[PDB]
Amino acid sequence: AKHLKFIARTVMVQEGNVESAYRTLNRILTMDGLIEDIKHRRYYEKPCRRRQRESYERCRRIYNMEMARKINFLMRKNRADPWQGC
Amino acid sequence: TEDFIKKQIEEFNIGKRHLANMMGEDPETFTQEDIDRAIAYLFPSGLFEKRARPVMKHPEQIFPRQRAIQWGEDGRPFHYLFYTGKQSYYSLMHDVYGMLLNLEKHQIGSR
Repeated sequence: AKHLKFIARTVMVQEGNVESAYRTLNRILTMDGLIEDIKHRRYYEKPCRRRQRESYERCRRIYNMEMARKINFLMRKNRADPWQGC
Repeated sequence: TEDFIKKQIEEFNIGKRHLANMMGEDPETFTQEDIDRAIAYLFPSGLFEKRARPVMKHPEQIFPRQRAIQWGEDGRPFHYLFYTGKQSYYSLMHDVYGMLLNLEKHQIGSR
């Protein structure tokens, strides 16, 4: 309200591909967490539910990051079997 | 067992001579085809399954290939891959792998 307009969350379309512009804007909002924040703020998430969801998301992120680390670590071992037959 | 199969072969030779005598043909030039024809004549069976019909074949063709005992009197097995439980298969695999190693070092008709 008290800020200048058309600076925040504004993207400029390149060569007229408004679809690309909207994809870029959507990526920006998603990465900044605005889309998820709006979806969650539609209805009031009581503090206990909010805490449980935050804890669940933290555990999910820890597990996913560790599993991704394991996958990237073992990806090299997807080579062709060197000792085939024996 | 081997002695059993040997006795069966002796029985088969004697019976083949007897069947040749029965049919009047020459015992010497009596072939397996002749034996099959003679048996089919003497013991006519209309059973559809050919295996269920009377058969007088060589004991080699009749009895299944029995694997010989795989160790000696001292108890020591014969093949160094015996304890794999699949000594023949793994011997074949080992030989193929050796050939492949040698090949790697140096360098619509069948199914």
